[PDB]
Amino acid sequence: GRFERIKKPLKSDMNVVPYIDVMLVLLVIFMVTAPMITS
Amino acid sequence: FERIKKPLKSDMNVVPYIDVMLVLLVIFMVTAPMITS
Amino acid sequence: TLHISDLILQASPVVQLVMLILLLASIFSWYLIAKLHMSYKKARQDDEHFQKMFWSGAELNTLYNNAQLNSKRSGLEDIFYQGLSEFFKLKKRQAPTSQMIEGTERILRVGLSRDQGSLEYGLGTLASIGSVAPYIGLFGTVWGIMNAFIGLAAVDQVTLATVAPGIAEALIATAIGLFAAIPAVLAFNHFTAKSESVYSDRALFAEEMIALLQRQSVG
Amino acid sequence: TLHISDLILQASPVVQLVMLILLLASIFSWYLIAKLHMSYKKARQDDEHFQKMFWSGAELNTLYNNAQLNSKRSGLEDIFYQGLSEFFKLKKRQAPTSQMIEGTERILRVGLSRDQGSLEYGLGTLASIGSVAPYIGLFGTVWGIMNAFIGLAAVDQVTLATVAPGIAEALIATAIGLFAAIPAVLAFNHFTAKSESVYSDRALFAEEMIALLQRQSVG
Amino acid sequence: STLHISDLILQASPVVQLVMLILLLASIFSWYLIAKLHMSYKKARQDDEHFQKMFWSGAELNTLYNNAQLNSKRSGLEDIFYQGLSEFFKLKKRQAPTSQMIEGTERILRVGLSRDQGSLEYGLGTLASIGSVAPYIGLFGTVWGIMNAFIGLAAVDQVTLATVAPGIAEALIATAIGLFAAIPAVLAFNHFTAKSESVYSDRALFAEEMIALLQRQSVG
Amino acid sequence: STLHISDLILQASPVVQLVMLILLLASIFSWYLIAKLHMSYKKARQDDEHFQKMFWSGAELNTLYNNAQLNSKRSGLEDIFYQGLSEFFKLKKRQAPTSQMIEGTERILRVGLSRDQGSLEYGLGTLASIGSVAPYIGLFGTVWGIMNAFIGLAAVDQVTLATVAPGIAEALIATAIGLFAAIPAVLAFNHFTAKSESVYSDRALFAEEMIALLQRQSVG
Amino acid sequence: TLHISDLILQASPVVQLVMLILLLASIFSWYLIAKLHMSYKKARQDDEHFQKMFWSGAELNTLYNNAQLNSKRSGLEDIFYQGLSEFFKLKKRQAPTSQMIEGTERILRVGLSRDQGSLEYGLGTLASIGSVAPYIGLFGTVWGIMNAFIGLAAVDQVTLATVAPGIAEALIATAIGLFAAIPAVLAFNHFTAKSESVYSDRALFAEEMIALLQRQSVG
Repeated sequence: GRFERIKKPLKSDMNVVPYIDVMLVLLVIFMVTAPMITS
Repeated sequence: FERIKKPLKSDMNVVPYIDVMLVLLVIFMVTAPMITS
Repeated sequence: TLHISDLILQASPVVQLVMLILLLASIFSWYLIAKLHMSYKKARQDDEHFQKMFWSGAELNTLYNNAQLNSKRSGLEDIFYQGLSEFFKLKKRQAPTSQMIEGTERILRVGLSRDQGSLEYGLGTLASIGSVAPYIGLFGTVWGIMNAFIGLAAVDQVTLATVAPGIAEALIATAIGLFAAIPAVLAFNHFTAKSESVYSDRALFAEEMIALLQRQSVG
Repeated sequence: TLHISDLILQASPVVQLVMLILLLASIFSWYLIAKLHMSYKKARQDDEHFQKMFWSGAELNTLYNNAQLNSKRSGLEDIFYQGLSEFFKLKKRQAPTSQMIEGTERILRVGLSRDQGSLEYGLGTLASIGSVAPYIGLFGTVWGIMNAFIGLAAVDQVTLATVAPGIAEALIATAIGLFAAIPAVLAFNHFTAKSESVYSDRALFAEEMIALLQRQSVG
Repeated sequence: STLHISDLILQASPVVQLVMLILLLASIFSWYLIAKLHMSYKKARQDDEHFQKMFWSGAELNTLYNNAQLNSKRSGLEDIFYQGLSEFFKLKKRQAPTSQMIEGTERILRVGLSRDQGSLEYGLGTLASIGSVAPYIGLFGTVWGIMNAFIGLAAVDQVTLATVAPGIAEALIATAIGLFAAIPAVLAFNHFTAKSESVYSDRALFAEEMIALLQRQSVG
Repeated sequence: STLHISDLILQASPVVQLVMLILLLASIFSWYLIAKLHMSYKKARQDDEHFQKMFWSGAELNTLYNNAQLNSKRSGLEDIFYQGLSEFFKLKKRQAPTSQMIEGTERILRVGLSRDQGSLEYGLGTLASIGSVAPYIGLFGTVWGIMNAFIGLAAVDQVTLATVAPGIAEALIATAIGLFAAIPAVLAFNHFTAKSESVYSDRALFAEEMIALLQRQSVG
Repeated sequence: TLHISDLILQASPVVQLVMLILLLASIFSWYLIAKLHMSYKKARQDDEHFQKMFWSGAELNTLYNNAQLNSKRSGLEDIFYQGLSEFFKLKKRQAPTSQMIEGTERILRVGLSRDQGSLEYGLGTLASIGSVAPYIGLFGTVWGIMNAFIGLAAVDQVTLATVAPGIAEALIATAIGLFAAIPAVLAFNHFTAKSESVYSDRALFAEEMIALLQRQSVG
């Protein structure tokens, strides 16, 4: 309570869930299911 | 000078959104060769 | 001609156990939300009542007597009474005002920590449920799909009519997991925000109380 | 425009409830972003105005009197007026200089904390929205795939029409989830950063004020 | 399906097999830590309540100091008490005023509390790391499994369930083992950090009441 | 790379073109600000170490104050020293006890140090915003591109994959450019906030050693 | 007939550059883990050796002379030496005990901050690698899917065999991405925990130092 580190306090960010790889996954699903269902 | 607010130690995890999406990808890639018109 | 109940009643034992755990977790979470909401409403009402009673301009000693005569005091009344009672405990003895102010600060911090700990009863429980419900549901989904595929992998050429409704039973695991995780996450965020607000208000009142005590005590 | 407006209707009632909640959440989040942006801009303008007024070299009691005449004062002109007020409330008394400065410290800290808490009105709501919306979007997608598989398990010859609306529900649910979840998290992060900047500026100004008061008090 | 999941583990890809091996070792390590920390915290709670009742029985401080001398197996508040008031004696053998007397005593209490609490939360950071990362190792496993499934699909000219089955099997088993090794770690970490905070709060309150009692004895 | 990327970037949907243009401008702005703030940090570090060596070079303190007087372009820690010790002498001219003098000097050093630290990391928040916003705006661009590609065949023609593939190929440029403009931003943000932490820690430790020297010389 | 290294060599240059960067990042992360592990092991060993020597019962001035004669003074020994150098410098001139203890406390805090900052050398680099490597893997995945679509836009009739090698490249990109983030996140977490433990141990030793110095000073 008296000998704490001398440093600038660090602030965390609310982690955002990555939708980019979600969209890649949807494109993969489309690519794998389209040729069978369209013909 | 200090702002008056207490930090909380318990933290929550990110939703397994990618895990569920890869499960759905597995389901679709296994179901695809089963459908025939 | 398939119902969600028809999926729930028959399934593999493992995914059924998973769905049962998720339902119990959801019920427990709702119970905790109701109880903690009632507690926070009571705490806020008592807090506002004490603020209006304190800054009304009444004598500080008369507020101490009002605290003495009250027995059901829990919130700002109770911590205020502990602080002031310990302060007069050192007025009836002889000691410099500086360390009395430090002791009043110490007892106010102890009181705030005690009441906040007793106030946020099961907030960590909501944190844990909201953090692990989707994982348990996804494990149920994985186990259901595994059981479906291992049961139907060598029986001739399987048709969609033979594999679809086991995939449905697998999926409902993570569906129930997310349904039992939405209230937990919502209530955790909302209630930790309310907890921060209440604690900030209490700390500001504690600082103003020390200000008033110091100003009247130096003379 | 009309095609999506068609496919959102004739959906399963649960997924329709999902899109309704996410659209209302998105609208509420955008309203909060606009209001918080306006509030922070006004706070910055008042901050800089009071900065240039105070460091102009004017006499201190003149600034206190101008704080007295103003009734719609807010921000630093309030917090200033508060802290220096206690200083005068200690200067009418024969309190020592160190205790005087400590009391002014405490009143300035209380004022800063209270006003900054009153500045971030609905930021916690943005946090809750940005933390919950992905969960609801995933729940909608899972339920859409559920309904697709239930429809598939009872038609035998699986056409495109028997699997179309489940997949359509899943993509619409996940799209609305992304659309209502990303501007909440981004605005939360940006506005927390801006709030920290404002608080740092205010704290530095309050300390400079303490420095000037101490240097004037020592004589 | 306990008869066939073992076989699904055997002819999997070597790298994904290494993934499940790491996850099983992580799960065993986490369960070991949970058991050991639960036993330690139960013992700490029992000793805490025992010394609380043995102090507030109504005995006198010198007698409990002698008890703290003779109990060589002392731990917890015993040792905390054994240290703190000891320093008090070490500033009463020399003439000293009560102010820095209590200052030094409370300093020793704070050092003892911090040391014992650090010794109490032994490996819950490892539980935090496991519960935070094992989902990502499972993610790596499932990505590699789907990758192998697509490689096998590319090699074969005609699409068949017999071609895509083993890669999806590897992916699903990797994800399942990741979740099974992640969930208990998170539950244990939350429970045990809450109980650790409870223990620390109780110890801090005891230290404050201890310094208060020493002050009231010193004035008396 | 390949001329196919040139073909895809020289023609696209107009709002997709706008998104690529804004991401390219964001990337250029981020690179410019990284270069400028790197130069600023390097200059600040060099001046800091030079004055640290000059201060601990055994020189008499008032001589250093007079050097601060005769310097015309003082900056960084030099101005910090100057503000702190000038306010110290200003409280020494008026009759003040030593404790208040040290407290005032400490407060002016802390205010000045926070001021200079804020003035140092000028565009760090811009890197934070770019690294947080770029990939999601690129994702929005690519989603609008895929939706436009599908609606362009809402008149059904045929929604076969071989026909809609170029419409997604054009669309993925948005998210590719978003990630390309986001990686430099996040990398520089992390490295530069680490450097900022280092600089702030060094300044604070020098300020504490300054207070130690002033307190030591005060008692005589 | 499609080995993994065959698709590594049979690759578009952009994704190949991505895997090259990620492999170099993984090697660099492993090097930093090894170096920081050696540094922490040496620091812990020196700490425990000095604690055991200091609490052995040797006279304080003797141990101070041993520290001054030693020219290495790695870690906490240098902390002892700086603290007692300040204490003896303040004791040489007439000074109250309180001021001596306060100065020694401030120099010990400066020493601990400096040495602990010097101990955690490359931890920020592991943070950056563990936070950014998955995004580079994501960029590789996006480029792989792009190239798969470009290749698809040429073949007369699309099958699964004409799209599998593209998706395989896009997936091995993010597989390598995830492979370069596990050693980084694990090491960062474990090593910041160890850093906190070491700093807490040093601070507790410094407090015991202050206790001993005050006890000898009071007499």
